[PDB]
Amino acid sequence: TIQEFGTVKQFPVALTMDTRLYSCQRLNKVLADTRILHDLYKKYHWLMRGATFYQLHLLLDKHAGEQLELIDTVAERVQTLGGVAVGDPRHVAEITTVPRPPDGVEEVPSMLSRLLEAHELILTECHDAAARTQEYGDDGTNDLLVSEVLRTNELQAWFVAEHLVDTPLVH
Amino acid sequence: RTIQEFGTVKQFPVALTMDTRLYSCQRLNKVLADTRILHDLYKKYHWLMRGATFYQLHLLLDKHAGEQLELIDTVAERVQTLGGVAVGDPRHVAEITTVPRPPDGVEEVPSMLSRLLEAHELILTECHDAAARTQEYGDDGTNDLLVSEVLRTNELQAWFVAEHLVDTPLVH
Amino acid sequence: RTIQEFGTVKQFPVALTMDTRLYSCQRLNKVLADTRILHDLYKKYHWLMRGATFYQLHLLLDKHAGEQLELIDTVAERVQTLGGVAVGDPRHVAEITTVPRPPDGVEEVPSMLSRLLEAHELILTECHDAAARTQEYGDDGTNDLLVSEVLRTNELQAWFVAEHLVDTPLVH
Amino acid sequence: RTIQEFGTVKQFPVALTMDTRLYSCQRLNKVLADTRILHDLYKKYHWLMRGATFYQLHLLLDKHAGEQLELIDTVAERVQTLGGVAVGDPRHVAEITTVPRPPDGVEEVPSMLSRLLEAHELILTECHDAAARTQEYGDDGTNDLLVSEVLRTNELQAWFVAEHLVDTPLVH
Amino acid sequence: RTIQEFGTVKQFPVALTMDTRLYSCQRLNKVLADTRILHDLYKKYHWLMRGATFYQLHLLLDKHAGEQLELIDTVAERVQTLGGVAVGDPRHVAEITTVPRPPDGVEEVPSMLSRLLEAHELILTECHDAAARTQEYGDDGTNDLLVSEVLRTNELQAWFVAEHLVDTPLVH
Amino acid sequence: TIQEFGTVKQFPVALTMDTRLYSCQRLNKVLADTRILHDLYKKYHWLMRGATFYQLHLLLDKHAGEQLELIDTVAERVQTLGGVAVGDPRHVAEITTVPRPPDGVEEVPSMLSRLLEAHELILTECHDAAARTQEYGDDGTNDLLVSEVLRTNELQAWFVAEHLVDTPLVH
Amino acid sequence: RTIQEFGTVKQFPVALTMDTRLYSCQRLNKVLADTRILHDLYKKYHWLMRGATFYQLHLLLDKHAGEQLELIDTVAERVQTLGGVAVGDPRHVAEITTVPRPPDGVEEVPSMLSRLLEAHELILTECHDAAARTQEYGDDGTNDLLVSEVLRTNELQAWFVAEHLVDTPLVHA
Amino acid sequence: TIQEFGTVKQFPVALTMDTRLYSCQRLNKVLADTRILHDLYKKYHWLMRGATFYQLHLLLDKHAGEQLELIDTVAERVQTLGGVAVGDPRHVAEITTVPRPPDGVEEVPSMLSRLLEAHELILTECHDAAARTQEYGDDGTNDLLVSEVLRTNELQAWFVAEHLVDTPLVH
Amino acid sequence: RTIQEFGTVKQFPVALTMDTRLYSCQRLNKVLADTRILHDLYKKYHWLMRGATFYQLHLLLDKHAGEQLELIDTVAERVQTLGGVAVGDPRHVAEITTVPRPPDGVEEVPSMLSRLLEAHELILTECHDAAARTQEYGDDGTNDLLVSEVLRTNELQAWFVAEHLVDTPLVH
Amino acid sequence: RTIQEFGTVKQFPVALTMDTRLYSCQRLNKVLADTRILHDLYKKYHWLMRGATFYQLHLLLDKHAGEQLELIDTVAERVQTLGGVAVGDPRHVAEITTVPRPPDGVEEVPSMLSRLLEAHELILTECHDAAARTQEYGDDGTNDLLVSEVLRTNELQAWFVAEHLVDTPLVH
Amino acid sequence: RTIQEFGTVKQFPVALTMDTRLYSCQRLNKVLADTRILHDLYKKYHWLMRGATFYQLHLLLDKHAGEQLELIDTVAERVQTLGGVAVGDPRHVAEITTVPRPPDGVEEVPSMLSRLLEAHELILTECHDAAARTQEYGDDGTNDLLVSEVLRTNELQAWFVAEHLVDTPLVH
Ligand SMILES: [Fe+3]
Ligand SMILES: [Fe+3]
Ligand SMILES: [Fe+3]
Ligand SMILES: [Fe+3]
Ligand SMILES: [Fe+3]
Ligand SMILES: [Fe+3]
Ligand SMILES: [Fe+3]
Ligand SMILES: [Fe+3]
Ligand SMILES: [Fe+3]
Ligand SMILES: [Fe+3]
Ligand SMILES: [Fe+3]
Ligand code: NA
Ligand code: NA
Ligand code: NA
Repeated sequence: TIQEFGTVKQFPVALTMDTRLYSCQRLNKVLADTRILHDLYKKYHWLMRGATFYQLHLLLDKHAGEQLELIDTVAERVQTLGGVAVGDPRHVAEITTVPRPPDGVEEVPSMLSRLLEAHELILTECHDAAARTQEYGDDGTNDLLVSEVLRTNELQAWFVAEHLVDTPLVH
Repeated sequence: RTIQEFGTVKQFPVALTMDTRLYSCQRLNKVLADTRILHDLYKKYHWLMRGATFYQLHLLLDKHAGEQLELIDTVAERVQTLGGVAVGDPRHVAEITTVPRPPDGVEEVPSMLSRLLEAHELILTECHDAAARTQEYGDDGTNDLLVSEVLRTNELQAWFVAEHLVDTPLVH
Repeated sequence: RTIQEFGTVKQFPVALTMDTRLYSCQRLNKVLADTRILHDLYKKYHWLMRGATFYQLHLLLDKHAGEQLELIDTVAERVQTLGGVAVGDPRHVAEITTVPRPPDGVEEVPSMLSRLLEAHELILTECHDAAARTQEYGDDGTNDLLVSEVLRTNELQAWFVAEHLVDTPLVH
Repeated sequence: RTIQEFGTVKQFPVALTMDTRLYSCQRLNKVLADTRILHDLYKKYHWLMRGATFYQLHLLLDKHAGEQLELIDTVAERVQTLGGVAVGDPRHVAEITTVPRPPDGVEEVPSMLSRLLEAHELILTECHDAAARTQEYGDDGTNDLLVSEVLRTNELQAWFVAEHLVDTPLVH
Repeated sequence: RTIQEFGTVKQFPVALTMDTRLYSCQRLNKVLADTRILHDLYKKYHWLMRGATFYQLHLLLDKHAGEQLELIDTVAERVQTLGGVAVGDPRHVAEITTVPRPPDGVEEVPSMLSRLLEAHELILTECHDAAARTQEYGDDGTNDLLVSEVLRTNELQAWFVAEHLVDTPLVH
Repeated sequence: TIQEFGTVKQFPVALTMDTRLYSCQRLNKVLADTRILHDLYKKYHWLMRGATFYQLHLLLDKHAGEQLELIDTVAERVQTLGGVAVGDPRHVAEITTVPRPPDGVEEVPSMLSRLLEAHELILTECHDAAARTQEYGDDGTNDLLVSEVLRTNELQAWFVAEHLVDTPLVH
Repeated sequence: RTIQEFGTVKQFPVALTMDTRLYSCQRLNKVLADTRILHDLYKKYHWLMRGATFYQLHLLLDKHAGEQLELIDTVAERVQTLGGVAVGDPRHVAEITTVPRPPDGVEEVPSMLSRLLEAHELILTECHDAAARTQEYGDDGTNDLLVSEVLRTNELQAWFVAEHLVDTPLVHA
Repeated sequence: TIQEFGTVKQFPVALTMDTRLYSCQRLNKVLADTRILHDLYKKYHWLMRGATFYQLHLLLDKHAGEQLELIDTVAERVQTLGGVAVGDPRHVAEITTVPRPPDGVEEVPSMLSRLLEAHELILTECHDAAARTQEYGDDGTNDLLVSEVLRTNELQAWFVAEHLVDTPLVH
Repeated sequence: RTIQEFGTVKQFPVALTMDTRLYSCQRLNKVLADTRILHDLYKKYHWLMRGATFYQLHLLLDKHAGEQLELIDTVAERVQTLGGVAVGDPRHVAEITTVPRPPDGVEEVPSMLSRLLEAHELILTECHDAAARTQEYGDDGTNDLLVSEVLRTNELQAWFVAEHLVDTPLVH
Repeated sequence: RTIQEFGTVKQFPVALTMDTRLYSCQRLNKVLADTRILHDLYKKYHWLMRGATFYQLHLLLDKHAGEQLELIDTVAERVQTLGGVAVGDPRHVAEITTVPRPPDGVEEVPSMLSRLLEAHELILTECHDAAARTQEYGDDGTNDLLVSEVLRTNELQAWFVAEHLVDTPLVH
Repeated sequence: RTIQEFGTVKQFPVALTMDTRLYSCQRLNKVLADTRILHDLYKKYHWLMRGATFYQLHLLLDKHAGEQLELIDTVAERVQTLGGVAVGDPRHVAEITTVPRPPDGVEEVPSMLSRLLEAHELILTECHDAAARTQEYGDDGTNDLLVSEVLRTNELQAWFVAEHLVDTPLVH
């Protein structure tokens, strides 16, 4: 094994080893939680049912695609810093704090609430990680976490949360 | 210095009399003002939407807004083509339109949809009248714009909006 | 004057016996006829849809209609490729199909969805049988068209439609 | 349960009287039924074509079929926009259309083309009449659809098809 | 051995009487000849342009030329659709057109622009009159082409060109 | 009315009610001013005339298209925070401090100046809103204000201001 | 130095026995050799075409050539995927194909079309047989390639070509 | 008139006035003949008839569009040399040597034959003009005449001439 | 029945003499035969490639194959344009080409690349000589084809291929 | 005649003080000069590349060059937006930059890669410092450009380049 | 360790003698150095532009810069194809080019335009000569690149630029 998980290599990218180590630790937690959220979106894209099936099917897929891009961008930021991005999902399972859903099919409003819980969890960790990596001098990491991870999750949580509003649709 | 007053037409090489062009411009500016309000109502509701059909209605309302924005630009360009002055700032629009102001906050979903239908019907009524009158004065191009673009677009959109107001079972 | 009768195959350079080609043509024309009715059921419901999920189902039904139209053309061209005659006018379709005629007017939404699912199931049942028999007679290409295109498309479409019938809460 | 009968219009906020809407719907349904047969004649001949100009006619007939299919959807949506019920299943189309049924099998090429032309001319005649009558009732949008889309598309298609029947030398 | 003389129409299955078709062809051919000259004026000035606004005007005049070339094809195809003969070689165009010949060399910029506007106005004047008369003879399609495409295009183009001739300060 | 203007609802976006409410207040001001600026650009696209007509007609339309996207993004941000985006232009008129132009056609250089004045008013409010929202913990709103609203208006203002420079064009 | 001889398979991690892979590669290479000649016949006639229907046939023959070229690549890659060696230089193709060589010069139009139909029929006969035998050996993927691509494409193409040989009136008597 | 037809202005494109005047004279002749040929292709695209109508209608339009591009490139080369491109078609008529067709509809094979006579007239001129312009040092004009004008017209002549071959199509 | 023998040119209106066209056809057919071999060598190696740079070389060799395939078509069409007969079946190519036949199986990677370079160099030597001779005989267009397309493409490809054979350190 | 000297800012309507805009323009011109050298190094190595990974590295270096070219334009425009004067001719760049000049000829592959990494590191170091100081002066837009575009693009590019320098077994 | 010195050519399989290749590389590197400066002049003026025609000239200058950037890459690749070393760092460009350095700051608009015309003429002059001589030494491909790409592009761009310097009335 030529590089252990949790170490960084000597990289000429104008950031100290301690800053790069710290950023990789923070990014990998966001990454593990985003991996789970992408798979929750795909799970609900497949398992959806009900009179709004096609609308929610399509919405959940649009969110999964955007989460997939977040995953790749965050992982490549870990590599760019000289670290090792979390790889196999059995490792993601050890790092993440997004809870495991039931193996079978939940009620539709439970599926939506679970996605929102995951969004809020990531959003909270993201605000803190963005603040701390900035304090370490890692401007590029802070910009990634805010402009991409935080803004994408906030807009997604909006689209999902408005579907849970119980309000009449016809007079 | 104002180089041209609102409510006037200039000498223009477009083979229609001054009186004809002034009249078409007055009729087009009314349709233009009401359409400006209707574009903004569709965006208002695109943003404020909520409920179990949010993504469907968010998307549909945006499709209709984009179509209204295109109508704005082509009716405004028609006014300019006729040598007139298209309505500009929305504070001026406010003085010309008869589409009522909605509440500042968030209405119930069916009220938003009913308000869009009222605005459609208002514009359709004006369009039929304006198309007949402009035709009579010989402005064939304005009549064509009003019928083929403004009227037909607003009819089709009112259909799409009206169907979502139907209360009917979705499951057995 | 008729240059080729319906229900015949011509001498054709495609390495299948006349017997095999005649039989594949007959089974394809049944599938083509039921598919023609299904396409038209999807367009009928695309137009006649109403209710709180209008735009959603309007779009979904058009998506399925477009996919059925492509199946129609691929199946028809397969009939021709085997030297047969594909079913043409819809009055001939009517005499071949076993998909029942819906009411002339507007059904309840969930009855429209149930009617589609019944037409899917009838086509799927025929496909399984037609694919097995044409395979036994050696028409590998026909079996591949019927399994990979007709059967798979209808199975997936039936899934999309049947999920909309599930009566399940959407909000807490 | 039928929730709307064929041949009725519902109350609808499109600024046209019930009279006008009902009459436009009847006229549009007849054009729609004839167009449905014409679309299927183009596809039939797309598949059944043969002879030294096969690829060129296979392609031309498909281009025309695609244009007819869009006219069908536009015309049907216009019926729905007027609060009417668009003709759905082709067994209903068969009861409304006056375009005759061709042979089940394969006709001579010039006869297929002639049958297309007779169908176009029937639709063109219907169109000029419906256009003039719907205009008299104030349905400006229906008139514009019939003229700018249905009439002009069928006139241009008839020209392309008719030129193929000219018996004229191709080489010196 | 010419197979059809210019100025005639052949018997043609487009539901319009020979008298109606012949008249529409005569009017369309006049619009065609003028538009041919106008396209070539736009190209000449695209190439011969110069001055501080060269690139802007070079692009605008090409944009207009491209739109006129499409009008040429549509109008010519309409003549053929009606069974007539569209004007061909530019030496025949030169006998029909009333658009004046420009100098062979290079005019001042404002003169090129005024010449364009004069051509536009001549076409628009012809268009209004032909649209009214073809409509009287019942040629609904030809009226729609002349108004929705020929007239409205030239109206807008003349607006874009005319605004460049306004002498007004650009800077404080 | 199911939610009053000037309020925020309970919403799962991991930000306190006070921070969200303040963000929505600042964004609605930016949004009203931007709504006027979009309409100024469209007004001048149509009313333009003179020797540079096509050039300016195209430029003002490019800028209007960009402002229209900013409107939609800022309004969706208000909604994302559980707030209510300014809707009808008669409400916009009560919030904006961008002045009303004449109803008619002004001189070309006067149109250009009026656009610049509007840009400058927006930029001024943007620098202030970006600093204050960041101090309250609303990272995403700060990023939207800086990366999108401020940078777009700075760039547009440059393009418009260069057309005002009285300098020779030929020898 | 040869690093792998033609007509062998290497040890390859694709869950198919050496005997199964070797047999599929022999059948695929014959189809590939015949399809190489058929591609080149369609390009030959795309160039040499003439007559009142020149542009129609010129286009149609190119559409078919492009489809045959994509079949060649897909079949060759299948041979490589099985650890085999795809037939390379056309002088080797010459030794494997059974599609007859045409005249060097320009034939009559209906003879060109007939020669294409004869080549399709040859390939279709080989495909049904190779599909059945590769399926019996357990090479599901090879069977699917031969049926869904090779067979179906050649069937459809033969239809389009064969219809142009129908002698039938085009205008009324 | 600020510049007479048949003159070249002083222009910073590294070729003598004499060379430029001669190239422009040769290009304007190619251009006038090309204008007539563009219009012949459009004429026949519209007047076409018979069992191969759609085929020939499409081919003639494909060739017309290629001729239209050659017109624009050739005219722009005239301008680039500081000359004046032939403008109105009434002027083309005075320069061209392509004969006028009947006003009405000719037989299909005479249409094609007339196109070929027009191609051949242009090809013959191009070979001569390419050689003469090269000898005077106008390398750019020679490349335009050879690579664009000559090669397009040769390929078009091939596609047109093959349609005149009287040969069986069926056995 | 052969209607035109290989190695002849028919009368053809391309403004080049019969002896000129015959010589250009002969030269173009030798280029064409050699290019047909080179295309098939690129494809052979695209498939047979292996080693640590497999993907990069698989992609490069396919890019060059696709460019050679367009050269073939353009060169063959040029022979036809001149009234000649382009080499067709690969068994005829085999009789004309001087590019040697590779081993039937898999060579070492650097021998593959060297064999491509030897084929390029053969085609380039022929091309310079053919471009000079066809030019002297007045066939300007054939010279331009040989230089601008055949020569330049082969020279660029040979550079890309040759750089991969440079033995040089890649890491410190 | 210079109408604005290099190293000055003009009075400009972008809500930042003259001192703030002058300082940003200084820092941005240094980043700009170094980035100009870096783009040209990527293009130099795109062309000079050789060896067994030629095509891979040729493509990667072009991808990075294109990204650097876009940063050049965005940074140069930011200087202009601030009312400054962006560095123009490469002879002025050479007076400002601190990226050292490479050999005129061809270096070993890993020395090319090392030189790029040293250039990235230089730029990255300048950028962190410029981003901090411009933010302190209130130039939020310049800080955002330096961090989100210049810094993040150089950091990602350095990673891709660095990985190619790792000596590790590739085969079994 | 320099693995090839600048100003040399390596043994390379491209059918041209070492002396021929060396000379073409010399002439191409001079064109390349000059073009590198001209690219940078166009980008400098794209950024520094100002005045009433700012947008039009900003777009025109960028169009021309993108065309020069492609020429740089094609010419440099031709040097490498011939086994030479293309000029890399702009500090080496500075030692080869004869296009003078412009002022560091902002010139008047007509001065920018005149300076571009000067650089185009210098390049055109060099190009005519180099095309003649490399053709004399048998380098057909290099002559073709110089004439069809470098000369023709510079002549066209000089035309576009030069027309903006014509002092001529824009309005009556
Ligand atoms: Fe990636
Ligand atoms: Fe506009
Ligand atoms: Fe088809
Ligand atoms: Fe539809
Ligand atoms: Fe056309
Ligand atoms: Fe939106
Ligand atoms: Fe491949
Ligand atoms: Fe042009
Ligand atoms: Fe071809
Ligand atoms: Fe730029
Ligand atoms: Fe390159
Ligand atoms: Na569809
Ligand atoms: Na219309
Ligand atoms: Na950003």
